[PDB]
Amino acid sequence: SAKALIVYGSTTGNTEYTAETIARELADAGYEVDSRDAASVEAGGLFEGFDLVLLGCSTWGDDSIELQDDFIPLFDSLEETGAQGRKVACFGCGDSSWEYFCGAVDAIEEKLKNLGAEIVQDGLCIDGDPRAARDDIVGWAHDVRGAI
Ligand SMILES: Cc1cc2nc3c(=O)[nH]c(=O)nc-3n(C[C@H](O)[C@H](O)[C@H](O)COP(=O)(O)O)c2cc1C
Repeated sequence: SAKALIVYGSTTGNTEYTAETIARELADAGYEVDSRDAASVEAGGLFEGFDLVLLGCSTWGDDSIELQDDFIPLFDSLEETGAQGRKVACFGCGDSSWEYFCGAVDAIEEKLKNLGAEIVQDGLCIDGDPRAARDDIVGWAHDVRGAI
C-alpha cells in the first residue's frame, strides 16, 4: 500500500489531536500511516519512502509569525527532506484572534513550493478546540486523498 508520513509540531496538543484524527482517516482508507512528533525527527531525508507527507504546525510569536519550536529545525532544513516532487499537504491549529491566522501553515507551504513539492490541497487551519472541528478535519483528509 501507499505510505503516508505525518509530522506535527504541537505545544498544547491541538495540532497533535488534529494529526491523530487525520491519521485514522488515512489508515481507514488503506494508507500505511507513520505519525511522528516533530520533536523526534531529523530533517535529512525525512520524506524518503513516503507517497504522501502531511505537515502540521501551530503558530506562535509575540509580534511576528513564528513556527512551533519543535518544527523550526525541520523548516530550517526543509531543503534536505526530499520534498522535490513530493505530494504534501499542510495543517495547523491557530486562534483567529490573531490577524495571521495559522500563519505558520502558510509559511511552510510557501517554502515547500519553492522546494518543488506538489501541494495537493490548500492548508487546513483549525480555530480553537480541534475536537469541535472534527468534521472539518476528517473532510480535509478525505479531500487530500481524493486529490492525489
Ligand atoms: C504568543 C502566542 C502567539 C500566537 N500567535 C498566533 C498566530 O499568529 N496565529 C494563530 O493562528 N495563532 C496564534 N496563537 C494561537 C496558538 O497557535 C493556538 O493556541 C493553537 O491552538 C496552539 O496549537 P498547538 O496546541 O498544536 O500547539 C498564538 C498563541 C500565543 C500564545
